[PDB]
Amino acid sequence: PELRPILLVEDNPRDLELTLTALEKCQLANEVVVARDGTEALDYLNVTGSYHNRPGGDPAVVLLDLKLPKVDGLEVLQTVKGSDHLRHIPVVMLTSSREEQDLVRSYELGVNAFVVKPVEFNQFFKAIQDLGVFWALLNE
Amino acid sequence: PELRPILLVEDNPRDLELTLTALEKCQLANEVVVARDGTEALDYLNVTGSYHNRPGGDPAVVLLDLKLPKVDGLEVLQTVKGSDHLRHIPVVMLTSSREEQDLVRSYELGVNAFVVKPVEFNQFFKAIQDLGVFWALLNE
Ligand SMILES: [Mg+2]
Ligand SMILES: [Mg+2]
Repeated sequence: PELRPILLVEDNPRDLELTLTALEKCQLANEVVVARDGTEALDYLNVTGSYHNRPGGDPAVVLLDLKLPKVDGLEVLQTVKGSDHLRHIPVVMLTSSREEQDLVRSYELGVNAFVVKPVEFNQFFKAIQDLGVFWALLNE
Repeated sequence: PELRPILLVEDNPRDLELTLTALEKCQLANEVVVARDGTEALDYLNVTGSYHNRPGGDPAVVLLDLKLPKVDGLEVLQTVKGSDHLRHIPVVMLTSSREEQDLVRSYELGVNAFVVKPVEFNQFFKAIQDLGVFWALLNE
């Protein structure tokens, strides 16, 4: 079967570069698609805006930075979680502090996967584990 | 592409069960094939003994318990590393103590991946990382 993309949603240019590098350097094979705000993220997930008739399919996981312009990360989260056609898509929240996580947990949106930036593979894989996502070793 | 099997080489019945359970519980998709001593391991890798004309292909990784009867783990390691047709296969050494690792490192066999038993996913994934093995998230 074909690998599905990772959706990385991130507004900070440096956080973007760091996370992309971390994912590459841990030899994750899935291609990463980048959204820079909540608008871009939801357009991707719903195959519209710039992404109309894009290579369809849901991402393997969404890495969702919490604070975004235009449409906030929490909004993206609420829309994925509250939508019938999206709620199955696994979401890892990216935050700058552990305390931002406490706030997110208070919203009771059933998020169990968090990574505190900078993203590194130990915390990333733990989030994968927290999500119950299946993973595989490749021979390539 | 088809996923390749994990080869787990383990003589202790309880260590076998624990490791199998850990691999299942971290949602690793690759099937696990079990060898119980160095003889069984090398037969598998060379597609002979019980494994003649088996579904061919090299494993994605070999998880190799260090002490085995008949043919010792170190022997299996030396044979994989010193053989032209096997040396590309990634090997994680399983040990009972960190000190067993120091001995293995003294043999200068280019092993960078170790897990101390009981196997758990954090140490397992770190070994995957130490080996430079590619990995993927599945949608299943
Ligand atoms: Mg942000
Ligand atoms: Mg043993």
